[PDB]
Amino acid sequence: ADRKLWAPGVAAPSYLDGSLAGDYGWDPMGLSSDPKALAWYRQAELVHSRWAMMGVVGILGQEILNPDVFWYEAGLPKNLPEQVSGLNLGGILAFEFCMMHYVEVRRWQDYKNFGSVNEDPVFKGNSVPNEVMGYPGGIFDPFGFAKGKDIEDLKTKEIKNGRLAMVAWTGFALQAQATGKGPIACWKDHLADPFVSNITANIGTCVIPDSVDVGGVNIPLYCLWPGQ
Amino acid sequence: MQNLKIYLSTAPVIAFIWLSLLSSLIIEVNRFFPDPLIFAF
Amino acid sequence: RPLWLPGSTPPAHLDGSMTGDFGWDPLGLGANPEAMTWFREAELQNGRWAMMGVFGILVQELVKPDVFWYDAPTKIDLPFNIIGIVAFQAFAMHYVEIRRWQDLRKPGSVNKDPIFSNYSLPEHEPGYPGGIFAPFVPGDIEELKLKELKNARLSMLAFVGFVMQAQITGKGPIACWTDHLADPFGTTIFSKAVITLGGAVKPTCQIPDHVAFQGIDIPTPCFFEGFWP
Amino acid sequence: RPVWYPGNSPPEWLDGSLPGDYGYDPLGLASDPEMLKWWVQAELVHGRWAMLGTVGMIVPGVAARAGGDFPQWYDAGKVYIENSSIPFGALLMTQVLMMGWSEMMRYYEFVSPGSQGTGSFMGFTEAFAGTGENGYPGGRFFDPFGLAKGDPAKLQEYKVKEIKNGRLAMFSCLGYYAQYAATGKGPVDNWFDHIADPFHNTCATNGVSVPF
Ligand code: CLA
Ligand SMILES: CC(/C=C/C=C(C)/C=C/[C@@]12O[C@]1(C)C[C@@H](O)CC2(C)C)=C\C=C\C=C(C)\C=C\C=C(C)\C=C\[C@@]12O[C@]1(C)C[C@@H](O)CC2(C)C
Ligand SMILES: CC(/C=C/C=C(C)/C=C/[C@@]12O[C@]1(C)C[C@@H](O)CC2(C)C)=C\C=C\C=C(C)\C=C\C=C(C)\C=C\[C@@]12O[C@]1(C)C[C@@H](O)CC2(C)C
Ligand SMILES: CC(/C=C/C=C(C)/C=C/[C@@]12O[C@]1(C)C[C@@H](O)CC2(C)C)=C\C=C\C=C(C)\C=C\C=C(C)\C=C\[C@@]12O[C@]1(C)C[C@@H](O)CC2(C)C
Ligand SMILES: CC1=CCCC(C)(C)[C@H]1/C=C/C(C)=C/C=C/C(C)=C/C=C/C=C(C)/C=C/C=C(C)/C=C/C1=C(C)CCCC1(C)C
Repeated sequence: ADRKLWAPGVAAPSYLDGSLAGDYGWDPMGLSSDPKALAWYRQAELVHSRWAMMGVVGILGQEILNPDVFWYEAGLPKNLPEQVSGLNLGGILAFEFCMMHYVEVRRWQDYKNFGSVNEDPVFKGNSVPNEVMGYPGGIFDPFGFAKGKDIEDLKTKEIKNGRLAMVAWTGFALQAQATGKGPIACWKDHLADPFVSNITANIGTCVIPDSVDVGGVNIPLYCLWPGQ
Repeated sequence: MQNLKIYLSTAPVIAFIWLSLLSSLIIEVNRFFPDPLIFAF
Repeated sequence: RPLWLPGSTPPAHLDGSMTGDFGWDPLGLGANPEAMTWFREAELQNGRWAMMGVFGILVQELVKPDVFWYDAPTKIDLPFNIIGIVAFQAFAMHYVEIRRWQDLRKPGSVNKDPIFSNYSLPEHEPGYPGGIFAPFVPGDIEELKLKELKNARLSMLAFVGFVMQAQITGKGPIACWTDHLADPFGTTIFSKAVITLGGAVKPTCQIPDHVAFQGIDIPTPCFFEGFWP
Repeated sequence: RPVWYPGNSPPEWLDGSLPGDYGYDPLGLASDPEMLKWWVQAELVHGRWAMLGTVGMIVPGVAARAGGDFPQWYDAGKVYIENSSIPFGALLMTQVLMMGWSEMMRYYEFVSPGSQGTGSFMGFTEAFAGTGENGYPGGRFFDPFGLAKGDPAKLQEYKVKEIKNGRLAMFSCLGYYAQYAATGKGPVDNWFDHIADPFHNTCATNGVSVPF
């Protein structure tokens, strides 16, 4: 049934019912269709929503709990903590790749076919339970709720919080880019003197260096819009 | 392409094309081997 | 059945047949029954030389004296020339092999011992000569046959490591073994090169060209340095 | 079928089965059924020389970043006969001798597919016999890995890749020529020049393509 559609008068597209989680029946590009695309796009919307939700919290956690270290940088082996700083990022990235390349390929193949390998290799006596394409959690949910009680309602809260992040996190990347300020910092500026702290100012300046090199002349930074 | 060939096979076409192959050739033979009065070379 | 990719969908022409078939054909070379039989020998041949080869280098270094393997000079020295050996190498392997190669193409005709007759065996499997070649038979089953590939297919894959590692790292196989466990986050040749937009670093080959052997050039360059990371 | 310039229909004569047939004949040069099979080979040949030409241009270029002293594809002709050791005439006339043999052999299998592998060229029956399609010889020599022998459904799927990779190699190899005549520098040099300062290295800034 119509929950509430995004614009007041609109026709929900045919393929859009509201069977999925946060459906408002908004696909004006008509891009999702022939649901083999929908399944694919849904996966991205999830995966993006999740990394954003972790991202947004991780950025607030950085700046609040580490007042220095302007967030948008954080990468180069200066801001790094004491135990690190001398782990040679080229060896740090090495440690990451083989870890993510497995898990992601592990997830991708479980999109191709479905219910195919949800089971542990190695010990191979055990598996994650049934789902629909991207809701695992025998292990991935240890605490067992969102099983018997309302499930899709928690799914609904998952997207609506996720979509908020993807936009919010995007705000981070463009704010920190033009201002040169962490999220809670540029917020503090606004509350101080809004009329002159507004986006009206400090546009036309990306205020970012174009080199930012570590072990060489490396890593060109192309900003976003060509503000000088 | 069927009918474009048959037209290119008309009498005046070949008469033009094939003389312009002699004419060109006989012109360029005189470019590299100029002034040939007698066959002496 | 178990597959190289646990969720995969093995190609049509390859199902559960050959010893140790996990369903790996990006290019589909096995769809031809004649040629796949040929390729079936090569996998054993390349495997069975590499296995005996990779075990060579390792023993050649750790228990043995330590010179990572570019060496003509040895402590078995050079007992009979070189061109002496290569002379005998050709005729040796020539008989050894054009003999076995014929049991591939026209099977069974070779089983007889050429001088007298102890023969060999029935015709068996073209790439698994029984009898005198396999007296001991440690495992009793073709489980051991599948057990042979999975070793070799690793060793061949392992051998390429020895080349490339000994290209730029300029050290033997087990030298860089211990060198990694000491400060692991260094020396991945992941760290050691980048090539991002803009910046490109590559480690230079630690082995030179023109190695002097008995007054002979022997250019021996590195393997496609320009495309290294 | 996904034709080029969507919304039209293919020229009525070719809708047929050809690898990589998008219905593009805007001057209608396939209108002669006898001639079409001659163009289908013509493309296949160019597509195959393209794909070899492109790599032959890029690799010596890409090799030059690390050093290793090669020339660019242009003025690699001189550099060889600069150092010479064999005359230019002997080389170009060994071309025409050996090369002309293949082509004039490749031709009479197109004319009459039966011959060329009947025999009596040093034996070699069935290696040259040809597999029956226009530009695909198949066989022992031209096809050492025995591919295009097993599953045909996989084969027809290569024949599409070969063209589509060929049509791109041609259209790129038109770029190597044209962007040499303007910027006067190697293909990978340009691939770095535009990846370094994209803004002032673009096409309008070569001063040739956009005259004033
Ligand atoms: C929707 C329509 C629209 C459009 C098309 C634009 C377009 C533009 N706005 Mg704009 N704007 C809009 C709506 C719009 N705005 C609205 C609704 C607002 C809210 C009030 C603003 C508020 C606004 C501000 C506050 C500013 C702009 C600026 C700009 C320009 C930035 C271009 C740029 O970064 O070039 C990159 C390069 C330049 C602009 C350089 C031009 C200077 C000389 C003549 C050229 C030589 C410099 C060189 C080429 C650049 C690199 C070197 C550098 C180190 C200087 C661009 C022309 C900015 C501006 O003036 O330019 C940044 C600026 O400060 N706008
Ligand atoms: C905004 C966004 C997507 C917006 C997409 C939109 C609007 C698409 C809309 C449409 O398609 C629909 C809906 C319907 C169509 O009919 C119409 C259109 C219009 C086509 C994605 C952002 C997605 C953003 C994401 C996923 C961000 C993830 C960020 C992460 C993981 C950050 C990590 C770090 O911050 C930490 C954690 C620590 C730091 O120190 C270091 C780093 C590494 C930088
Ligand atoms: C790695 C290797 C092959 C890897 C091949 C792969 C992954 C192929 C995959 C595919 O084909 C399939 C599966 C299916 C297709 O759909 C897809 C492709 C991609 C086509 C061969 C190495 C094979 C390696 C071989 C044959 C080496 C033999 C020789 C040795 C070991 C001798 C060594 C010595 O002589 C020295 C060097 C010095 C002396 O001092 C000591 C001694 C050590 C002993
Ligand atoms: C073969 C080819 C390139 C071959 C490259 C070679 C050999 C490499 C040579 C080199 O390595 C050497 C020798 C020496 C090196 O040191 C240097 C070089 C010189 C580089 C390009 C073909 C290049 C061919 C190209 C680009 C053709 C484009 C044609 C188009 C678009 C035609 C379209 C139409 O015909 C249709 C399709 C249908 C009609 O109805 C409509 C129209 C429009 C008529
Ligand atoms: C969200 C966002 C908005 C603004 C920008 C952008 C639009 C691009 C987008 C950014 C997306 C992201 C996350 C991009 C990722 C960027 C980065 C920095 C990726 C990683 C870069 C650096 C890496 C791996 C490692 C570098 C270290 C190198 C080489 C070498 C170090 C070393 C030295 C110096 C020499 C020898 C020894 C050794 C160890 C090799």
